[PDB]
Amino acid sequence: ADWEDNMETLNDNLKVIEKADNAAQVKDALKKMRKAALDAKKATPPKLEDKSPASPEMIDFRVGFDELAWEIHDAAHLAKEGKVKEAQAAAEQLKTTVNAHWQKYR
Amino acid sequence: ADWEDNMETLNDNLKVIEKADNAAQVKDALKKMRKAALDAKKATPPKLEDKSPASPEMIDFRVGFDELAWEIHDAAHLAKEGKVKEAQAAAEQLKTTVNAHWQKYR
Amino acid sequence: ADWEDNMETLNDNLKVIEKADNAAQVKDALKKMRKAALDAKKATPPKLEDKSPASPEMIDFRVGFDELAWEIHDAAHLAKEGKVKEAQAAAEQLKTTVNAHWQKYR
Ligand SMILES: [Mg+2]
Ligand SMILES: [Mg+2]
Ligand SMILES: [Zn+2]
Repeated sequence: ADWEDNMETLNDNLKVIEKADNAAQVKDALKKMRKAALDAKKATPPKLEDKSPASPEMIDFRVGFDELAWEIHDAAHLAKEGKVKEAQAAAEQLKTTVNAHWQKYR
Repeated sequence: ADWEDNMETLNDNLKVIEKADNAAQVKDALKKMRKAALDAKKATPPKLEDKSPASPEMIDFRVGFDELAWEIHDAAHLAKEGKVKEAQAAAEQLKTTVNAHWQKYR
Repeated sequence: ADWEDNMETLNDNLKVIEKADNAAQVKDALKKMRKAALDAKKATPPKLEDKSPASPEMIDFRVGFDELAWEIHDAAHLAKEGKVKEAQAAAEQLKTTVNAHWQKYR
């Protein structure tokens, strides 16, 4: 796919996570987030449409999505342990990371 | 690296997992699977031999092995929670992901 | 950022981990190690400053830091389970891996 839809999936599942009631919902939403982040690793953002796929910029873009995958992982750990509130709290910081990323590469 | 046999290693450790009797065997096979997935990140498959290490096709190859490493992780998490049979089910789905990769890239 | 400073962050947190007494200390230092390894994915090491960002050499350099992040992951899992000493042992081997990497690329 392409970058815009991966950002859309990320924010859709962040909203699911805020709205959720139990650990299972958070876990599934985080799985969709990790899938979307790994997918965005394959896309080229609008702002870097003019830069090479091997340019330093594209490397930092992909590594940023590896960092997002690892943060998602930690939140998924909280959700798998059953700590719904702590997972929701972690997801708020994930939202900070996602909105900043969308801001930069919009 | 050496793409050809990392696929062999993943298939053989899936054979190990299906045949396995205890939690320990599946975890060890999953750790060997993660090693093989990450290692395969370094190689070039046949289908991409005339392509750049940085070609978009090559980028998608490497990201696909990140996805495989993350799937393996979920399977290992299950085996670590004490859910040996749930882990073997996850491994069955890994079997579909891996042989899917053998086609297209061989 | 910068490669050698990432190496120094890894070495300092290895020391913190060996001297620590509780799971929280080990977890905090390993999370810092994971941050620094993922960051190092973004740098270019001295030995490869003559190579393309898309070179096979640079690809292997980045994949090695994916491997280091996964090993850090396993140690953090040990620390979360309450196995403080096993996490420290795992960290000693992380030190072996790090000093090998520091030698190869330097
Ligand atoms: Mg920095
Ligand atoms: Mg971890
Ligand atoms: Zn984990």
